[PDB]
Amino acid sequence: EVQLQQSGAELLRPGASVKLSCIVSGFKIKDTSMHWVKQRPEQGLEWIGRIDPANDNSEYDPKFQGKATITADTSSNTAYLQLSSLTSEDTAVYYCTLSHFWGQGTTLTVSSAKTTPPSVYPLAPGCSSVTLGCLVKGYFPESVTVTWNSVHTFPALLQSGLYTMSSSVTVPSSTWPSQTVTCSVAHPASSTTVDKKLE
Amino acid sequence: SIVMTQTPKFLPVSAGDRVTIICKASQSVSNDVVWYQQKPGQSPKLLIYYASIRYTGVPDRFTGSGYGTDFTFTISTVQVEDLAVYFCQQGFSSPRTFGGGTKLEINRADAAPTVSIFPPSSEQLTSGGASVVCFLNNFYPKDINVKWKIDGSERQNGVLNSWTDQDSKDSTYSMSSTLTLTKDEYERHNSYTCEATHKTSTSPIVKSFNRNE
Amino acid sequence: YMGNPWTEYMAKYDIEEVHGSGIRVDLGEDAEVAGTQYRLPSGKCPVFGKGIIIENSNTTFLTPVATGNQYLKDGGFAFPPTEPLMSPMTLDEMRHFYKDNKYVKNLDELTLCSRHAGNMIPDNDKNSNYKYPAVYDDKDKKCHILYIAAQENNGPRYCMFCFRPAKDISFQNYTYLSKNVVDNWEKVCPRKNLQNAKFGLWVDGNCEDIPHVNEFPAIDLFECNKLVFELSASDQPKQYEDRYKSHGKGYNWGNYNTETQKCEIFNVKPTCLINNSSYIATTALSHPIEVE
Repeated sequence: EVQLQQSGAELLRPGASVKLSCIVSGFKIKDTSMHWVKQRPEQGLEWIGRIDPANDNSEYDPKFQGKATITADTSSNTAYLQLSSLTSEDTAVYYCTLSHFWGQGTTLTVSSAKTTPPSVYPLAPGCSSVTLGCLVKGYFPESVTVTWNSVHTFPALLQSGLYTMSSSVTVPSSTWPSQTVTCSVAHPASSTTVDKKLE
Repeated sequence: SIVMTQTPKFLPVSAGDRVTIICKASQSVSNDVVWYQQKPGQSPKLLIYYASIRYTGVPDRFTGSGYGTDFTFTISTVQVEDLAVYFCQQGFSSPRTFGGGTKLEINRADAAPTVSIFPPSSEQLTSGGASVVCFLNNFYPKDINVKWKIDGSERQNGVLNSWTDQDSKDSTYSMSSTLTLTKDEYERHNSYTCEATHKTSTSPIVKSFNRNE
Repeated sequence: YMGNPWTEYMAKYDIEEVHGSGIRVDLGEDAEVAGTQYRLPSGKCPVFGKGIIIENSNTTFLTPVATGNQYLKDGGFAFPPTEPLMSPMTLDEMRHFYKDNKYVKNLDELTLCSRHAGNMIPDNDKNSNYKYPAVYDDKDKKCHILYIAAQENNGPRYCMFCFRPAKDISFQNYTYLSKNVVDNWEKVCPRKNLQNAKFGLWVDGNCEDIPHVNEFPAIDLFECNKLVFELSASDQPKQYEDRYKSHGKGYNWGNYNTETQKCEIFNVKPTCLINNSSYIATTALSHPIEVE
């Protein structure tokens, strides 16, 4: 079986550098060019460059020369993107491709802001369908998962330093609080899980 | 550097309409043009390569044509599943430049928002802050006005709005309006009102609470 | 006497030399995957019209192997639909996939399909010289990589999958391709059958009859090519279940008399043609239908 696996999400400060990996299993890459594509938050796709793993012949968009370095190794069937002089402009998803097949992307966040555990505040109405929610404040970097064990997830806004997001749920008023519902908030960077029971 | 000018940037369509996207190459790129579909949160997937050849598994509604500079992408009849951003790319010369993209909006019937207001939680005022959050769920179209009232006044400062992408199921929008202020400001005032104006109604949808109760 | 003017023309019919493995069953090399020895196809020529009949089944062998909750018997022999999807892949998808490789992008469709299958790494074992075979379909222009490289399981003892290689009418646009299929098979390997031609041996400035021939009825050329295929070089005997490698030795050739409807089959390499207007010259490798 053929698989494409990109390295994990990276949080880095400005002025630094990063090596992203793209591991192909079950397939010899030498015959196939391998491309890296950049996509900034809510923006378009940008071709960084590609490598011919046979010659190690790599080319670039002139915009990325001296910022992007694309390498490949046919004995490990792996491609790499090295990014120099990191900058908020470099905050993006980075896709690797095995020819015309695309990876799942690697999220890069470039910021001097440090990793912060989220605090969660329950949203209950004041004293047929009933709407509840959780307000997720004071977390960094971007990436919070919220599940309820009707459902809306509202994009995070950069609230003067940290991130502020929210989620809502709409359940029958006969099902609450007859059988109480909970929101669980996962933040993988801080490695924290928090369960808040609505009352 | 070959520029690929993709038109239009934004395209609203009803489920069943024809979608026509055009991509103009600044130099000759022969037949080497691919078309991609990127649905929300996913990797782009290839639909058409060499300008006109449909990839296996790609629905017959999707078609591409053109040679030289003038390339066109057609969805014969757009369906609900087709909600995505679409890109041309040329592969004939390096850099292999993408078009700027075309983001589709699924056009549908008008729907009034379900507004709900929420008091700042007690375990947030212990932290030293108070955020009044208001959800406006399941509305269309996207044009919505939200005005906050504090004891009947007009609150502009400390308001942050957040829209969602069109829903995967019902093609509706949802947004949260949050009034962020200090627990000292919140304790001083009593009435907090969430007022929502939409084109579906002339009188705005009002949803408020008193801190007194 | 005359020197042989058929020499260059007849080179592609030296199946022992140009193909060098079994035809009906091709398992002429061994290779290890993860500490385990396997037999695999190693023939240098495409086998036109060959596929696998699964016995007691309606499912075609080009169907992906059973995976997930599927039982072995409901699937076929092909690579399963995982992503990125390497099989099945059309000619143009393959050309596009390899577009930045000057050699590979310019290969003919059969060699391209064979090289594409050869890029699959079995169990991701880079120590392995094992490479999967493939079947190319002319109608759809599809390369199907085969996960199952076995070609025959015909043991009456329990005849799990029971199956045999065949040139079925529904396989006419198929070509069976081992990892070893050569770049220049068009110059060096058989394809179309030869009208107005009968294989013979060059003896004293003349093309003489093949001295030893077995004769069977065949209503048309396709039936004759099938019979030759059934008797051809084979790296396992029928109904079984090293000296088991044929190296392309077998009953690989047939002279078809279109008028008496006789298929004349032999196991010695031909060195000339007799021009007899009743005859078509066929090979186990050759297309079952096409004539030149």
